[PDB]
Amino acid sequence: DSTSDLIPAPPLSKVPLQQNFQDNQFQGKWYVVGLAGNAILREDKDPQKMYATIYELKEDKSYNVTSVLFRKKKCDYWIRTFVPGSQPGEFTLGNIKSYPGLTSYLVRVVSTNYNQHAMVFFKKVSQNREYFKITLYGRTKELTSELKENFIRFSKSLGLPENHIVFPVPIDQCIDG
Ligand SMILES: C[C@@H](CC(=O)N[C@H]1CCCCN(O)C1=O)OC(=O)[C@H](CCCCN(O)C(=O)/C=C\CCCCCCCC(=O)O)NC(=O)[C@@H]1COC(c2ccccc2O)=N1
Ligand SMILES: [Fe+3]
Repeated sequence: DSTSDLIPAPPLSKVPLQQNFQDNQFQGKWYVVGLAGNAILREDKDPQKMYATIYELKEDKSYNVTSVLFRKKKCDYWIRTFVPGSQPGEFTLGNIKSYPGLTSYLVRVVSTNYNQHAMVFFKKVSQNREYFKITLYGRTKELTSELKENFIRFSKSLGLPENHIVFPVPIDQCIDG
């Protein structure tokens, strides 16, 4: 039992796709330099720590996806599989049945130069609620003012206000591996 109110997912027509997506070049570690979405909330009192997401291409060309976060003095690892979708740069979630209440999952790479930065859009339906987020990925933990403002502009263009747009604080634990 619950009640909740969410900013609606934008139509997919407002979400560009990186042209000529190169899956081999997108591999490796990305830091989450910026975070936005309808279930993302700024918390000034206990700000979000930076985490990292590693993309490894398997032999079948799906990604093994591992996220690592520092929490409760430990490194927590989350693993999922991204299965190539309708066009290059889009993915759906492998083994969706193993996740209760999850009926829909989409990933679209919005833009990337592969060696410094990226913006990725995620949309899912979980317990019948439609969630979305955008990640600003960094090859390093810091990015230019220009790339952060572009990320803000894009997030706002999808209906998100500033208090749904977070810039996680760089840390050293867990994510420098
Ligand atoms: C626990 C707690 C705090 C936490 O540490 N969350 C992290 C875990 C580490 C990966 C980053 N991330 O998105 C988190 O949620 O999170 C939660 O209880 C719930 C419910 C949890 C349900 C399952 N879930 O949301 C997952 O994300 C499951 C596995 C994550 C690995 C997949 C690859 C991640 C790539 C995307 C990325 O780079 O961020 N999820 C969330 O709060 C966040 C906020 O919005 C979303 C979300 C929204 C739309 C689409 C995808 C989403 O993950 N998840
Ligand atoms: Fe999540």
